[PDB]
Amino acid sequence: ATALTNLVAEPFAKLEQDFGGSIGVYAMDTGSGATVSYRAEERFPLCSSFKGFLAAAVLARSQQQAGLLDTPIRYGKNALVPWSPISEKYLTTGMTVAELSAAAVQYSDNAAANLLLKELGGPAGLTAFMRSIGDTTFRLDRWELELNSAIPGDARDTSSPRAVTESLQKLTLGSALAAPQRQQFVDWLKGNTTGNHRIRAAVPADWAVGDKTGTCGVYGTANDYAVVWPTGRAPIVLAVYTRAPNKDDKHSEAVIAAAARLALEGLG
Ligand SMILES: *C(=O)N1C[C@H](NOS(=O)(=O)O)CC[C@H]1C(=O)NNC(=O)[C@@H]1CCCNC1
Repeated sequence: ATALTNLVAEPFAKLEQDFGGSIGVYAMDTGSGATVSYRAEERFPLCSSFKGFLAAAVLARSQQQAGLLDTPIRYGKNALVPWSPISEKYLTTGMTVAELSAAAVQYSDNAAANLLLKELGGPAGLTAFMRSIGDTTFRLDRWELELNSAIPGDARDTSSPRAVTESLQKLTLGSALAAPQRQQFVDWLKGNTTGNHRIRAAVPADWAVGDKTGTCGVYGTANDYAVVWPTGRAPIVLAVYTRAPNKDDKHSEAVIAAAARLALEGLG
């Protein structure tokens, strides 16, 4: 007999009831192949969460272009947009691709993301990268900060929890990247600073987590995806995305953490 997915799903529906919006979740146990899935194929805005995949695309490019990560990007004052706390410190010198990648992932730096997008051929180049690993759902169409509009019914700048989880697994645990690049992606995710109240809040403190968050600031739209390494166990990959119908519907980090907890608890 197969899983009773109605029973797996029920607590997400109650959670999203109180939240006033939609919650989408996919979780993969790479030990058993067990999954938990709730609106897992619906589209949600990526917001800043595309930046993890951007860092992976940079790493892929570095496989073809020796020393790419070492390359300085010396930018002007018009690179600087709000929520760029690292790239704003280094206007007088520039930053390396590696530093920009770390800042995009770990501080969600907007200008760093835009600079790296430019290096990879814009939103379309990142999307092409995702298509190269078999992700047909992911799309990045716009730049920072327009990509955060999160307009209900707009497919631009969205993915699904399932596609995000599958692509994250391929890139962090699978061999989609060479081993050095894969470990670098994992290390960047593990050093994220913005995720303490989201998936990480649902995970025992002695288990390593890498994650990337997103918060569009409108339409109750926010998210997190992660790899979790339980001690002496196969890792778990999961994604939690939210959205809501009114522009002034609040996002909730507590709802993300609660959903993560329901997904992690429900595996296998
Ligand atoms: C990403 O979604 N970002 C970047 C930054 N860090 O948040 S997170 O760590 O990724 O969650 C701040 C949130 C956000 C972002 O760029 N905010 N700005 C905006 O989205 C504009 C203002 C608010 C309305 N949308 C446009």
